[PDB]
Amino acid sequence: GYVGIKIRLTDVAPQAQELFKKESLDVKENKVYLVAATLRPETMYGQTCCFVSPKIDYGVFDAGNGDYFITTERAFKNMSFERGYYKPLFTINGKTLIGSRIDAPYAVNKNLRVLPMETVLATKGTGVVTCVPSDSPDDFVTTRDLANKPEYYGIEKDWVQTDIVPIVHTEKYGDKCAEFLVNDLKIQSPKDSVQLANAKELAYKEGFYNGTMLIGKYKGDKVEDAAPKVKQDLIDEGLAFVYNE
Repeated sequence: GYVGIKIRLTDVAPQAQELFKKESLDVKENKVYLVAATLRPETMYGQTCCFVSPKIDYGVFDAGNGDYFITTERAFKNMSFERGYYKPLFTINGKTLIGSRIDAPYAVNKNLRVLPMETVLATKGTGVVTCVPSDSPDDFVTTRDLANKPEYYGIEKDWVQTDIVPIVHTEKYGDKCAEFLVNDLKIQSPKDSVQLANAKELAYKEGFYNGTMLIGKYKGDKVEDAAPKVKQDLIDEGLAFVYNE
């Protein structure tokens, strides 16, 4: 299914502090992670934030050994099966997390934050979405929408990094395939679901089968060869795990 990426919450947004303190959860001693599903572990170098949804109430679940996972009930269920209902420690709306600072595995970009995405599926994945605007058309379009409507989304405009670091070279779409595809397909909105599904498949196929890594341990290797190795490295290093639905 997916790789679940453990994105560490390092500094919680002010609006969330009372909550975390009320529940005796300290993000500096305890390891509290947002668990974001991805199909493309090799793109984790290019994370520029992570996305949660204000439309979702997340559970905070005790995963064991000092680790806590922030995700939907449904996804936590699926992780544990690998009870029928798992009670969280507490629940938290995505809006409450916005602006929190995070450490995302392998990301070269610094000072990452939790940002909103209005199209994140609750019924698919974990409710938390990795953000790699160089290579994910959805991510590129949401990033552009955030920068254009910061008041709507409840963010600082300068939280959106619009200066993208290339991580995969393709001959067909350049070094930032998502930018190329979104401009060339004239995709206007995060809500353009069918168009974005098409762009995503194009990006994934060209990137995976014809891409070359520009960064990390496997720099210069084909994505096709690198990606399972990046996956295994993340898993061995405790930064990720496999998530099936």
